[PDB]
Amino acid sequence: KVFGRCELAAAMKRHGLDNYRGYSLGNWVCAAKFESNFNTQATNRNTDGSTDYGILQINSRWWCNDGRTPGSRNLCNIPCSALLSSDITASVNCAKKIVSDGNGMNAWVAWRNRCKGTDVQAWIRGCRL
Ligand SMILES: [Cl-]
Ligand SMILES: [Cl-]
Ligand SMILES: [Cl-]
Ligand code: NA
Repeated sequence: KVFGRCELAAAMKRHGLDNYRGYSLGNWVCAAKFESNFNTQATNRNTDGSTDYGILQINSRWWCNDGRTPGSRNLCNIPCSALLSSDITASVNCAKKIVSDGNGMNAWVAWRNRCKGTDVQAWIRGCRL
């Protein structure tokens, strides 16, 4: 599923991401835009052989099991395919674990390089929340 901007903002707010660990909603929408272009089915392979999955591009090196990343962890206790669903619940619940691990949203390279320090509230402007 490719979400609209405000559709995704509303879904993330319903799932408790607004101000989660101090990150306002616009941060999460900005991160999803640049990680996946709002596409739940996005996948991208990393140099080390791991793969990033879904709207927030969560990495099989640490967070999910895809059966093909030897020596990796599965800290969210889910198959990586669950992160491609049109229902964002699994991605949001796993993202909550990632952001709480000590590095905040710096875990998402696109957030650090394209959202951090910008006017992220612009990403939720006009949306009915
Ligand atoms: Cl915001
Ligand atoms: Cl594996
Ligand atoms: Cl933080
Ligand atoms: Na894994």
